[PDB]
Amino acid sequence: IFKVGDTVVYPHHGAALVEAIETRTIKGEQKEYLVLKVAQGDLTVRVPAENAEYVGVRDVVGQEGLDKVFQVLRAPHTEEPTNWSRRYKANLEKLASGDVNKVAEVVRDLWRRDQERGLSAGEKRMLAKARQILVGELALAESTDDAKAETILDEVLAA
Amino acid sequence: RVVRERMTTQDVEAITPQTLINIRPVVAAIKEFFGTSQLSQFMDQNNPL
Amino acid sequence: LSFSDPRFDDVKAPVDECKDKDMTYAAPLFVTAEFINNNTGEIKSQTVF
Repeated sequence: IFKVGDTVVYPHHGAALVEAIETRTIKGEQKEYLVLKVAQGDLTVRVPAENAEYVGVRDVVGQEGLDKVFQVLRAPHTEEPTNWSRRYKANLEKLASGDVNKVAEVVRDLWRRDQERGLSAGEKRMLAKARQILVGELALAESTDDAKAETILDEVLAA
Repeated sequence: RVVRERMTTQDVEAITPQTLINIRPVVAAIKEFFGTSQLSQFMDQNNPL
Repeated sequence: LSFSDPRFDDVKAPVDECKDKDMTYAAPLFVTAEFINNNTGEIKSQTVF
């Protein structure tokens, strides 16, 4: 399925393009490396043709999962453990999982707790990073005008 | 030294070179060579010779 | 983690301006880092200042 011209989503680097299929030699054999161009830090990631699904290279989302993550973002549930260390560990695990609904849960919990209390600079950086990957994912998914993706993010945050 | 220290603490699949590399000891080494060394001297100019 | 290919930019301020404004006369340095995963197989090539 991975041809030149896609827009695939890495686990926690964001949505990236493809431009070539490298046949770079490993053990005297030409494993089909595919290249990536993710623009948050202009790093190029090259992965083997079959271990991408093992490491979690996930395709773009363009169906009722958009409504699913919208109702996840506008869900009434907000619960965290008592200690900030375990709460941060659980949110970091859900962030590193690389799932859109889980990242939506992370940003709704962090945005609710920041508009209620205001926690910390480290979780502020975490919320900025997770909001960046969610906004970039949906803006390259629906092709829906990035930063007007931020306006529709404001709409679903207002709920 | 700090690259091979922080390489193992934070997890795999999340690290990048820009989070691995800390250029502060390199730039401090260059600055502490060019200042406060006895081989980087003030240029002795009274005349061209 | 691997480094390769140093490369310099242009000087940010000329000689007389650097001598007058009490600022050092330098040029930026760029190094193409590369982070390789052995067992899984990935390369994260970047550009580090």
